[PDB]
Amino acid sequence: KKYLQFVAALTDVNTPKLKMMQEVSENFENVTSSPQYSTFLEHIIPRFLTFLQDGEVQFLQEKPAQQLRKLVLEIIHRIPTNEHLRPHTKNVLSVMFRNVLICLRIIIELHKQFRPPITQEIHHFLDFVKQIYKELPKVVNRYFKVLAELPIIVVLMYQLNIHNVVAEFVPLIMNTIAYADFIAAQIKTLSFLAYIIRIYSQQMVKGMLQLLSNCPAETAHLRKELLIAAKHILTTELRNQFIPCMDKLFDESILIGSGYTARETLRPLAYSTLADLVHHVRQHLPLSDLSLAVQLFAKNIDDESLPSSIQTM
Amino acid sequence: VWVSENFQERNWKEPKLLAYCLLNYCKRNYGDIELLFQLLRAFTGRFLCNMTFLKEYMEEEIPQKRALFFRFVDFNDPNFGDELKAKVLQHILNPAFLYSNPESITSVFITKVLDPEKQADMLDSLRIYLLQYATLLVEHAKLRRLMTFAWPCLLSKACVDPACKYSGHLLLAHIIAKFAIHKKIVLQVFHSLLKAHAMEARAIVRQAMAILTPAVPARMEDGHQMLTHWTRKIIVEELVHILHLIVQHFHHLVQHMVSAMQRLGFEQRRLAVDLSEVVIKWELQRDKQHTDTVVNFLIRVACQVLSRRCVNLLKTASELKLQWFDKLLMTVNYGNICTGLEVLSFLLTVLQSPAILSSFKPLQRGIAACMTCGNTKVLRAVHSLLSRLMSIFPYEELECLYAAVGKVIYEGLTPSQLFGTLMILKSACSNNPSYIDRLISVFMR
Repeated sequence: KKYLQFVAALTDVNTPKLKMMQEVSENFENVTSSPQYSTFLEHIIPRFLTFLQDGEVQFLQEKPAQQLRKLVLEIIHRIPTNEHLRPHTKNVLSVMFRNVLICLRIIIELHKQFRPPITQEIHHFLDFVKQIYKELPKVVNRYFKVLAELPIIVVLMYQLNIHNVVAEFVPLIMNTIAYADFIAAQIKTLSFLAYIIRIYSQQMVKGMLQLLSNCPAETAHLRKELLIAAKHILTTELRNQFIPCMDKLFDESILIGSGYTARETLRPLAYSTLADLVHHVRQHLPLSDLSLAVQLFAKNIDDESLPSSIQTM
Repeated sequence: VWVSENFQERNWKEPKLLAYCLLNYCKRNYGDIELLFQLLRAFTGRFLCNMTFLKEYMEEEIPQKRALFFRFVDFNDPNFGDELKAKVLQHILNPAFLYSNPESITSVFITKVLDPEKQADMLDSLRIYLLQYATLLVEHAKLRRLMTFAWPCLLSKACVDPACKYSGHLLLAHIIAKFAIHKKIVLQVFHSLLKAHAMEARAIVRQAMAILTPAVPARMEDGHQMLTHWTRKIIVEELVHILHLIVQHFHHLVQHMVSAMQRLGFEQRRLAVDLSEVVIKWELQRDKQHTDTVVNFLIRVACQVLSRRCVNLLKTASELKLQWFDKLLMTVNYGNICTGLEVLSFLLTVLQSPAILSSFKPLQRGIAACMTCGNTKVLRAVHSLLSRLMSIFPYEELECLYAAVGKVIYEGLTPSQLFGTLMILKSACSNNPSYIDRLISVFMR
């Protein structure tokens, strides 16, 4: 029932009725699971191998044959891999070399299937992150898209580093603002690269404060992770003194979630981190800063709209 | 002075007092022009002492006059207010209309729907409040027009802010409730509400589901049973309560649902019991599918340490006792405590389950090397497991098997050793009045 309906269309699909015949293999293949890895050893490998040979990456056109690209990523997803992935590791790295969506699905698939096997996997992404980071000067030359979003989750999964440390604090001193989605994605990028604190020069103060003051208030899934990351970086017990000695705490205004959504759900999170920040040093606070700190703390004791857990703290 | 010194705060009793002076001024006869300016700095400014001061008075303000309340209170042509002033006005306006009748309101709505006028000044939650106000005037009391003015946030590329985006869908489901059978928006709202459901959308979808819940399943005449894919999208690529609260109130998808629900469940631990309620309601409303379902669930509860409610469902409802309960072979102390508190649970609830008489050899194999050492340093299970033992066995080699296991336990008495040995003999005597008298002399000593 599912043996003669797929083998007789190898050269037809590879070298273009075909589209409707291919679109029916969406939820009808999982039922026909009679072969348990015994027949599909080398039967499926050449299938997607020839599929990726076609399907050009011409982004300037208005999707001439991108329906086939959507179809091939839909059928590749339903293959669990346990053995013989050395050809796969030699095949999946050719899609991020050059409507950037095919690489997102592939990088997700390899992220989930990596656990059962073990490989060193050091072949390409040793200086690739460097090229991505040095493409930022080209970004500001063009504008003032989906290529610099996920270099880190692979690294985070791989780390279950000196060359990586230098690449971390380089983009934190440039990309200064002199939008719709560019600025939202731009801030989203520095949020990921500053989230890594698993490795452990006071060159990160200016970069982190600029994004906090220019944080887009229209988004709701951006300030939550940013404040959570800010909570993590103050719990190192060693680097909690470098940051509260240069800015002189000029962020005592409504810039930590101003708007409507950010002051309702994660409202206690901003004050809890601020309370933790003061509790860290408690040694280099002058009289003027202490007078301002108690003035801000005297207003949270009266806010009877939120549960009194913060007032006890 | 109230207009002028507003920037002084951002000499301490002035905000307490000047508002209190205007408090009594409007309490004399009515509020016509002074009512709209006494809120100029009341709810805004982040004051240390201006909360729960005017709040009680609005609920007491309502107790012929509220019929025409909108025209002489709401607009008034201020030319000085902004978004914050409009919000403060609608906080006190909602209770006035919520507690409460002429036919002259029709012209009011025509004037009301002419607010934007090609200019979108709003950049805050004022849109949500108007939609909530629009729902209040419709549910508690031109239909084509109000559909057209709620258009721009019913898209997928615009209306970035989730609060105003979900409110547009919220009002769409509230309007179409009785007989508005369409071809596009009748199902567009159904498969767009549970898209990218964040943690702050629960308070929005809670009232956005019950309006059309008893209607969509009754109006599936033009449907194609395309609800399995919509459920699959949120159960594979992505809460889970949105898929079961409809079932809580009240065949072709059970095969996929069971596989999906048993895969997603593996700090999200308070969902397995809720799924048991959904399953037990399916059986009550109605076992080729409950066999492996209950086996996996008993594994899930065994992985927890909801204990009382899951036991209640078990008593009001082969491979289970072969692969998981063989933990005492190696066991460390905390695991025995968890095991001891767990063996007391299910062994007490299987006294009225026809399963021991049908298959008990696998049960003995699992507890083969578990009962020999399951009598020391345990106070909870050991002290009470005897009561369940007298109601199991009452055939030859198996009988001698635990008899050999039994005799190697209480024949080395020579005080937990005395506590365990004495308790077992009481169980042995309670098993049957017959007892040999070839070992009494040891007991006398």
